[PDB]
Amino acid sequence: IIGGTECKPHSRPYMAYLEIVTSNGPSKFCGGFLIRRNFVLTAAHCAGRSITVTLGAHNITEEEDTWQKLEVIKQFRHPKYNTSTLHHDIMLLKLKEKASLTLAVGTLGRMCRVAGWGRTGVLKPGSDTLQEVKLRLMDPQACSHFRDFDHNLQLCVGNPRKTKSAFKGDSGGPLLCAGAAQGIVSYGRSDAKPPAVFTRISHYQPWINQILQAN
Ligand SMILES: CCC[C@@H](CC(=O)O)n1c(=O)n(Cc2cc(Br)cc3c2CC(=O)N3)c2ccccc21
Ligand SMILES: *[C@@H]1O[C@H](CO)[C@@H](O)[C@H](O)[C@H]1NC(C)=O
Ligand SMILES: [Zn+2]
Ligand SMILES: [Zn+2]
Repeated sequence: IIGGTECKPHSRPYMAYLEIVTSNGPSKFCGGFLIRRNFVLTAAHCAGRSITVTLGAHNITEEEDTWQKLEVIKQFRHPKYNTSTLHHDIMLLKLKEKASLTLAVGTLGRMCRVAGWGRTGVLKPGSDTLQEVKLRLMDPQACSHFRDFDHNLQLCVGNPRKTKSAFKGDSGGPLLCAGAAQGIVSYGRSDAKPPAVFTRISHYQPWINQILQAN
């Protein structure tokens, strides 16, 4: 998160910190959010050979009683996910067991908010702590320069005159507008100049319901 502020610990209890394991490289990291006690939503580009989810975290370097480290049994990447266009960049993760509900862990031109443990600058490392930033929902023409941007499938997010943005490491985090999840962090420019492109959740509701009933 670039240009955000540190959250009060555990004030976003649905936030999930994902460690993504692959066969041929070191761990990668994403965000995500708990939507059922045994399901996390995140970005499809966060798929890997295996994933571990940490719920209840604030400072992810400092283990505490609020932490629930949970195994992911199965990944459900959207079947239409396309690595060339980044269309349908959404994935459900089924947890091996249902998470415990605690104070710190629970399920989930207008201004929206997005949180994450991602980089706080183009050249800066991932944040130790959960950060959040407020971003402006833009008209789709603001994202025309992303040639594969599609207004039906995606939101255009972030005033180009501000430096505020989600960034690397924030993948999969929910964009909330009026306390309701509207988007999921997907992609943006490598130089972090806003706006960025978020998945439009509403488009994926039937598919999400589909997976949630089948598993
Ligand atoms: C497992 C995460 C892989 C990393 C690797 C990378 O940064 O290229 N990653 C990652 O962190 N993001 C999110 C991202 C990347 C960049 Br560059 C800019 C922005 C984002 C989100 C955003 O709002 N801007 C990715 C979006 C698409 C594909 C890979 C992505
Ligand atoms: C996070 O925790 C580590 C280890 O306790 C500590 O070194 C670091 O200062 C903490 N970061 C913040 C911002 O609290
Ligand atoms: Zn705590
Ligand atoms: Zn679709």
